[PDB]
Amino acid sequence: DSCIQFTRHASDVLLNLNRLRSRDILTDVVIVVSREQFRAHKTVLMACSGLFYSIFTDQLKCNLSVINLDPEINPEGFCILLDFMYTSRLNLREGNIMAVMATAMYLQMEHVVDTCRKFIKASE
Amino acid sequence: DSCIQFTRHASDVLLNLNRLRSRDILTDVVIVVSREQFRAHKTVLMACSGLFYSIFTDQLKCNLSVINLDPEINPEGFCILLDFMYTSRLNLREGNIMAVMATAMYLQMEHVVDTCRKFIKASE
Amino acid sequence: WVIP
Amino acid sequence: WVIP
Ligand SMILES: O=C1Cc2cc(Nc3ncnc(Cl)c3Cl)ccc2N1
Ligand SMILES: O=C1Cc2cc(Nc3ncnc(Cl)c3Cl)ccc2N1
Ligand SMILES: [Cl-]
Ligand SMILES: [Cl-]
Repeated sequence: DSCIQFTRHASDVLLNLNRLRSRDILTDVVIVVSREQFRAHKTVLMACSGLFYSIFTDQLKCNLSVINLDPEINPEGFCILLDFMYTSRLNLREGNIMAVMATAMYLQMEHVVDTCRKFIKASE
Repeated sequence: DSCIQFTRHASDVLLNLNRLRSRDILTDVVIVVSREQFRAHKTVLMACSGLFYSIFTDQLKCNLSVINLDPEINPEGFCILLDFMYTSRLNLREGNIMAVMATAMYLQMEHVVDTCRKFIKASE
Repeated sequence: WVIP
Repeated sequence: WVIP
């Protein structure tokens, strides 16, 4: 086509989706990770995660307002990945890298799994 | 903070939101523009438009499944702007620029209004 | 704005 | 990935 493109548009959209998440606006699901609860938008979760994409395209699960994750999932690892989904920024640290990588593998977030593998390999 | 950032994350999220829109997945509103109907995600519309942001933060309108736009709004202009919201690409042409600019002013999409003004000024 |  |  002969379209023009606004470079900062995708980043501006994601910034506003994060602002709606912070103010709890039009969030339509609560993700339960052991004792912890995280409110989010189903569309953003599907757009970022192979696991959520599979869950919310399922004819019965698409209508659930609560999703319970596997008890082995660490709430902090999930929180870090949820923040990444809404911001593009990953808070990866020596003390959380193992939990973040295991959570990213479970959530099917291949780019996160890739950088965790590289950061671990460098420390070996 | 000490976060790392994935450069293509925002663009990848927007690409997936557009794929969900094309397959009509988790769309929660129909925008009526005279005889034409457009299905979309309320969160994406709010993230892109000052008008939709105001409508869907309103305690009564947030629950509507149908929104009717002003009869002066051109369906093609709306279609072009909806495509822009989901892709960052604006199909701006001599034959549609006046309708696109008027629709962007109504929808409160200031960056689109800005480029339409500049393209018009250059042709004068 | 750019030419993509 | 980059340092933002
Ligand atoms: O590593 C990842 C990140 C990811 C996201 C999604 N999301 C979507 N993919 C295709 N079309 C659609 Cl419509 C969506 Cl929402 C699926 C798989 C994976 N894997
Ligand atoms: O030109 C534009 C594009 C636009 C988008 C929005 N959106 C939001 N702004 C602030 N926080 C939130 Cl939560 C959202 Cl969704 C509001 C005004 C405007 N004006
Ligand atoms: Cl990822
Ligand atoms: Cl805009």
